[PDB]
Amino acid sequence: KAEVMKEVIAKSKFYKQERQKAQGIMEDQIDNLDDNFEDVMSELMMTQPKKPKTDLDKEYDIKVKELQLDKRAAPSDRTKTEEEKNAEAEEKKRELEQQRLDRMNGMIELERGVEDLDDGFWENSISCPRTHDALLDQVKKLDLDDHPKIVKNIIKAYQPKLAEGNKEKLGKFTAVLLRHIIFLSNQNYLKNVQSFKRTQNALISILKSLSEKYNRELSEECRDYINEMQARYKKNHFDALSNGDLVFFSIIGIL
Amino acid sequence: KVKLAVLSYYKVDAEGKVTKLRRECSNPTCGAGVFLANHKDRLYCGKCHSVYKVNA
Amino acid sequence: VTIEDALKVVLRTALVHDGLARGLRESTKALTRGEALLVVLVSSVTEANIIKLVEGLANDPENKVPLIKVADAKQLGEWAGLGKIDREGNARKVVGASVVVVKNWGAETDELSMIMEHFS
Amino acid sequence: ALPEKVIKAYTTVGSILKTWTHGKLPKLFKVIPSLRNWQDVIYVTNPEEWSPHVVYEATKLFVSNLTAKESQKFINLILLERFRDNIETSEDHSLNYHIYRAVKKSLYKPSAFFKGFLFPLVETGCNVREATIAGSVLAKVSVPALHSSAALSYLLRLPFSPPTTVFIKILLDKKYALPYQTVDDCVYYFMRFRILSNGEDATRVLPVIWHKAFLTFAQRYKNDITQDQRDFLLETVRQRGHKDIGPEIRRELLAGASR
RNA sequence: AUUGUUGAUUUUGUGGGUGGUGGUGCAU
Ligand SMILES: [Zn+2]
Repeated sequence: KAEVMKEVIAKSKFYKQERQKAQGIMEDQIDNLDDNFEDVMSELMMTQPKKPKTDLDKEYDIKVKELQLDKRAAPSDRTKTEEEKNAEAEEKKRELEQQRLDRMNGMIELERGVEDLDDGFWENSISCPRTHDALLDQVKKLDLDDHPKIVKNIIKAYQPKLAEGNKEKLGKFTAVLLRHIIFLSNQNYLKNVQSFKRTQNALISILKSLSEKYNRELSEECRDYINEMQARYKKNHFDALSNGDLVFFSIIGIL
Repeated sequence: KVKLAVLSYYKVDAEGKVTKLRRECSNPTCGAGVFLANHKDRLYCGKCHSVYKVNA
Repeated sequence: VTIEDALKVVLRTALVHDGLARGLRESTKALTRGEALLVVLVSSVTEANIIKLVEGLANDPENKVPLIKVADAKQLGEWAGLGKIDREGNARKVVGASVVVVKNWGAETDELSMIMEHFS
Repeated sequence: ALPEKVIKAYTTVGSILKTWTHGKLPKLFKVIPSLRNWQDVIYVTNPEEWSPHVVYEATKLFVSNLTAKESQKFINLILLERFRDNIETSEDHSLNYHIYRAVKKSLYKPSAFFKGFLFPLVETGCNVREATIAGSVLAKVSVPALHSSAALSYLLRLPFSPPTTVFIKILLDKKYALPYQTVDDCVYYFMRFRILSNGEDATRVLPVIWHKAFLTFAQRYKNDITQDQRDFLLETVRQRGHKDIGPEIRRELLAGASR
């Protein structure tokens, strides 16, 4: 066996040097051909020769432009059977509930545990408004019932696909939208309770769709409100608290 | 990136006469309209990759 | 049939036979090679040097090529075929073309006779 | 004939190309596309002895530099022939990995590729294995919708052959925004297979690949056909429908809205 | 836009289907 191994290793080395030698001669001629390139190319240029489409080729070119003149159809995918859709929907529901049970029992998604967090804790045209005031200016002249219309348009006018950076703008708009929902609740609405009911829930529905895609921006704003409200409570106590603060906690439960 | 590089190649006088500021490649396949890039020591064709001396 | 309407079909017929040079670079290359049969140029070109260059080349004594005047580059680009078509059928995402030069007519049409007659 | 000094030089180059595997190609080789008589120069470099590595680098060089009309001849005379020869001569009838990349690089110029590789192949007795290998190359690399639609319109009008059906299926699978003229041609191609006066195509036996291609068109372009066309396609299914694929085609066609 | 001069073939942002020159047996 060992003798057979030594022969195999010897043969492999024997071929490797041959390939390397083959590569070595390979570069040598290529260098020679490069050196003799100018001499060769000159004679070719001295001997360069002096200066109808197939009917099939004619047809293909004709097809290309006529297809260009034509309108373009949209593509579609296969329709899943109702049983498949129900099976897929049931599977997604089963996965989501299982994750909820795990999170309930202490599963933390960085998949850590609550015990980990307890280390050292005790020892120590349409404009997209980047700020809440900007949204008010855009909706300043509109009626209360028109707010869902303008808010929805801003989302449509700045979808992610339309241009670069729209994700960030919509992300901030999610934070701005939340402050608007809380802001309206503070304002008096006993005069037009029906109108306020049609706008407040409608804006919440829009916020839910945004939160599905931009929970991170919403999460940052939500935590900021908690700190701001805490700071106001330190000074004014119950006078800081308002109806919107009750609304705000309700929205968090939804989203 | 270069903008309006074609404009730089040609100069138009007040009477509308057009003068070529760069030499054209002699390779027939390149033919006319193929212009040699002017380097310090050589003239280079972008189509044929041929090299010519500046004062040839 | 207006002259502008005549050019619309004429340019499209040139496209079907790959007979148009689109762009300043290809237009200049076509003219200097003697392959240019007709020149379409835009009046609203911001840089007058472009107008001077094509006018001088199109007016060279060796190869006198007819020249046409176009108000807007965008419509010339639409004739050049740069833009694409919608579900509605209207042109969208159209690209402005400052200069278009015809190399091959492709097919003889009455509209080609009219534009030549206008120049004569 | 070329100068006798040149033929020796390019004869030496051909020897290098026979066994070339990596590194830099000879400088004389790289300037062949510029030459007017590159067909003669390429002949002395003995292409059918080019190593698979050379074919790939050659395809990059010539497709980028040559004109559309000339790049066609390179694809048709060299790449296509080498593609066919390798499949025929290989023991397992597979295609070498480097040649497989060469076809992809030729596809960078869609006009030359379709009229130089695809149409000549299907029109010159293409076999099933050749179609499948080429179909995979067409399946993986991106082709423009406009050019792809023109090719699809081309294949649909050709006489029916299982090899041609494969290319028809691949283009449909790509999920292009087919122009409505192309969609009408797709309907007509499948329409001509229904029994009525008609040619043999009505009575010709249909492999599964035809049904799979017909299913794909139903799956993707059901919403882009007229109601009258939908009736004709349904008329085709009842007459020529497959045992298993036919019911699914009927489901997809009925689920679509008329344009 | 982009290729290596070239001309819309690409590049960018957002979505997004795909196991496939896959094997292995079975039934003319
Ligand atoms: Zn040259």
